[PDB]
Amino acid sequence: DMRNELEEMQRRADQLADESLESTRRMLQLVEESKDAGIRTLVMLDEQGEQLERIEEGMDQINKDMKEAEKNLTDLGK
Amino acid sequence: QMGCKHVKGILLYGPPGCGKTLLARQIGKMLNAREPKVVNGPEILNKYVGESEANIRKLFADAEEEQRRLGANSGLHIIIFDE
Ligand SMILES: Nc1ncnc2c1ncn2[C@@H]1O[C@H](COP(=O)(O)OP(=O)(O)OP(=O)(O)O)[C@@H](O)[C@H]1O
Repeated sequence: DMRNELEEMQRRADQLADESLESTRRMLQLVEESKDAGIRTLVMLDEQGEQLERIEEGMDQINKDMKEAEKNLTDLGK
Repeated sequence: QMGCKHVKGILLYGPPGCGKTLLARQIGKMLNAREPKVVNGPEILNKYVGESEANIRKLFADAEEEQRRLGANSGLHIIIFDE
């Protein structure tokens, strides 16, 4: 009558982490810095676009003025 | 003045159908205190390592907290072990 039976106990392997808290924090800090740099680039790019738009009008005005002056001088000369 | 400490244990035994659970239920109903915690036999066992003992220890949390906070001006807590 040496017929034995058993029961079982369970253990849980550690969840997936303990490497997600050293590279993670550095990743977040770098992401924040990149976000700030992107915001600054946004602002600078908008300012540059405004300045180019401003330049356009003066360019067109000088072109028109020179063309009209040349035509007038030619007309009077002949 | 007498410097005595209260009793914290009662055991009831006898043959079947003689009025044990009835006594425990009526004692729980008599006292003006929090609702008693009742354990229905072997409800504490768990398949994981350590969880059975955590379950036994989670019964004595409110009592410890109230003893730490209110000291001697504290209520009564009743725990009933069935079987
Ligand atoms: N002294 C008593 N006076 C009145 N009713 C009683 C008394 N003893 C038993 N009874 C009746 O019998 C019922 C069953 O008794 P009880 O629940 O106390 O059994 P028990 O002693 O816990 O038995 P077991 O060992 O099977 O758990 C009660 O609900 C009640 O109706």
